[PDB]
Amino acid sequence: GARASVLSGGELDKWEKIRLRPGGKKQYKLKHIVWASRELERFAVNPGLLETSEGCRQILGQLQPSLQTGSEELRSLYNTIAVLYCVHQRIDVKDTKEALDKIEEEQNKSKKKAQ
Amino acid sequence: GARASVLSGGELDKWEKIRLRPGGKKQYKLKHIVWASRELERFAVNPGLLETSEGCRQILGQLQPSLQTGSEELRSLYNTIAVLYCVHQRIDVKDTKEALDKIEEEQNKSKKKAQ
Amino acid sequence: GARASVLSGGELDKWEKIRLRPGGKKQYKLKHIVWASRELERFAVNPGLLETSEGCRQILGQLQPSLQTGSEELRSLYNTIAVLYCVHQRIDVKDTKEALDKIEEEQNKSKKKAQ
Amino acid sequence: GARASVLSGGELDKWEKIRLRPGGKKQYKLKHIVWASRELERFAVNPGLLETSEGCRQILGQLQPSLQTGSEELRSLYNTIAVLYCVHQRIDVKDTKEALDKIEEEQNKSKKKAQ
Amino acid sequence: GARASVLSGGELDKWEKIRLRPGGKKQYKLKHIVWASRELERFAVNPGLLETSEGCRQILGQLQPSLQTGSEELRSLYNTIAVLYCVHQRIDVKDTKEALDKIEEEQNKSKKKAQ
Amino acid sequence: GARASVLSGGELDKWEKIRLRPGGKKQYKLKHIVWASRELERFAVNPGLLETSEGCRQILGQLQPSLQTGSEELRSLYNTIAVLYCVHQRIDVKDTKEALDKIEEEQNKSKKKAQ
Ligand SMILES: *C(=O)CCCCCCCCCCCCC
Ligand SMILES: *C(=O)CCCCCCCCCCCCC
Ligand SMILES: *C(=O)CCCCCCCCCCCCC
Ligand SMILES: *C(=O)CCCCCCCCCCCCC
Ligand SMILES: *C(=O)CCCCCCCCCCCCC
Ligand SMILES: *C(=O)CCCCCCCCCCCCC
Repeated sequence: GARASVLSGGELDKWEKIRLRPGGKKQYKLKHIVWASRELERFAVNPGLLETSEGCRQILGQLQPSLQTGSEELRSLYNTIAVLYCVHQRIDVKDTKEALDKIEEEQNKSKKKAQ
Repeated sequence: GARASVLSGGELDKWEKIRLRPGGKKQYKLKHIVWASRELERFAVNPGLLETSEGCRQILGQLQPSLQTGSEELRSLYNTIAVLYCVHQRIDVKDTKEALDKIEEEQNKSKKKAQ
Repeated sequence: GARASVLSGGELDKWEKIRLRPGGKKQYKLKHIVWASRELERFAVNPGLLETSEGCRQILGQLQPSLQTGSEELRSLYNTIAVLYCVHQRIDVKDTKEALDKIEEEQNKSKKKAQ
Repeated sequence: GARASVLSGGELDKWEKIRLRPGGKKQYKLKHIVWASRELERFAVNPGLLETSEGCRQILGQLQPSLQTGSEELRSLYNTIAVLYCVHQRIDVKDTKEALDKIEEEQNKSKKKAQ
Repeated sequence: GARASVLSGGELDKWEKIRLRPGGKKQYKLKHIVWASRELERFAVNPGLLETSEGCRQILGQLQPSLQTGSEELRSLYNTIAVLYCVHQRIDVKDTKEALDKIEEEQNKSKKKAQ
Repeated sequence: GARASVLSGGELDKWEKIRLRPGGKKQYKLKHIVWASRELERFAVNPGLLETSEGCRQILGQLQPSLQTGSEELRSLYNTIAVLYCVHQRIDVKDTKEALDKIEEEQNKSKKKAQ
């Protein structure tokens, strides 16, 4: 229906604060958390993966390489899955952009220890 | 009232499975998650700490040393906070006892790197 | 209600004899044994600890360091728990003051064998 | 009449648990605590000695050597005084037999330091 | 009821001036001095300790280490007890934040002469 | 009118206890705290100085040297300002005389480090 699950009380507060973009006027809302869950199940991917910091990582991994080959439907996903994942880990970005940079750098560190 | 928050969908499934004791017949229920939250706020500790793997650790830290000096009210807490914490981390114990051993050993490892 | 439990027949006799203070005119009474039990349960500490020489020691241990930081509510406790403990051990002080000195010295002896 | 005195709240719980024998179906009850007190006063020995871990030791000392020369009336005493004494000291035997072994061994240790 | 006691005439003037926060619009009022006194007595700590520069120090000492383990109820306390203490000592901060820094540095100085 | 200000709740208790003289039967009362405040303002000195341990010192400093050249009106002042000051500092004298000795000795110590 429209209840909490993916994000807890504390996460919800920050979530509503985070904005979809750095230079916008539309904060994040449950509409985005559910909008992704629906598109997820469509790709044979349960929405529960978003409720777990581990499940999200698995999703971003498939969408990562499918960022250029993927379509708009995939783009939006990476946006939500990003801001959400950051919440489950620790990163408390203000927008969806900052979340992309953080996750982008974290991957660059592993490159040195996984080349 | 009586909804989800501390434990997500996936965590809820396992939670209901976990038993309060190894040799008992009373599985875990929301009644225990809320019963603790109430006692928490009483000690100037918000119940939200339980909804976060980080908050729980902070609680178990105070109850740890207060296991002998503390009263029954504290004992029950360590029981719930344990099974719950294990869920947020990764440990999927079957009872409350196993959760105590796991958390007990994890602390023994740090002793070698923090003596 | 108002029966015996913490102190036996023999202990009761001495208890009623012991005075709350060295220079006073108000001997000890069950009112003080129960008055403490109530404040104990409030701190998550069962009143039964007073019925056992072992339980008392555990209480005085927490109130010991909380003698300066603690409030008046704690002071009164240390007073009763003292006269009572002395009864369960062996010390048969006449007032609450003497009980403080006895327990104070006993701790000084361990300091030499636990520094 | 039929109230508490010799055994406190905590001791009462364990007392009712302890059985008169290892292979029996008759747990301990106040009937046994009073039954002994009556026989005690008969031997010029106050029943209060049972309410004190010190008094009990004095009793078991006289009945110890009078275990063979004594009659059945003495046997029953050593049985109750045993389970009771163990409670006041620390030993939490399950039956009256275990209590005899514990007290029997404790005496063997002194033999090495008192021969 | 609602009279003066903790803060004198001169202290009252400055108190009303001091703000709860550096970037806010809600100055300090008796409501905060009493709000703390109530929470104090709850922790077995008399409210009079706030009326004395010595009593405050004793309070901040317990709340100091309980800043992370403590709950929101404790946070607010450290806020009021801070601005108040500064008044009794000499520090005339403008907000509650400045008071935290002053007391924080003062403790750093002792570290060099108490390590 | 006739309320508290210079002395807090705790100070008031001790104040009422302190006596104007060592061998008298007239304890201290608000009448003396106000009686001085009135004479203070007369000398271009605000009564608030008495509500502050710092203000008092400034007063005793002027009356100190004016103890012989001053009149009876000044004598009474030094008496009240003394017992009061001792309260704000720490000294808990029983009479006004003891307060004079304490403050007299404290000044003798500085003489060695300020000759
Ligand atoms: C929002 O309310 C979340 C619930 C998701 C819809 C559940 C639909 C009801 C479940 C039982 C229907 C299955 C029919 C056999
Ligand atoms: C269970 O339903 C969880 C909700 C917790 C109780 C909230 C009570 C309602 C909130 C507003 C009342 C405050 C009055 C100004
Ligand atoms: C004094 O008489 C000591 C007894 C303590 C009060 C016990 C109250 C009665 C116990 C049963 C009531 C519980 C209701 C289900
Ligand atoms: C059980 O109720 C324990 C009480 C023991 C019996 C006491 C009998 C009453 C005491 C006063 C009677 C003495 C006659 C002068
Ligand atoms: C505000 O007016 C501060 C006063 C605090 C309340 C005091 C209540 C009255 C004191 C006597 C009542 C005790 C009943 C025996
Ligand atoms: C005792 O009640 C202390 C109060 C001191 C007297 C104050 C007098 C009232 C203040 C306003 C009057 C000024 C006239 C413009």
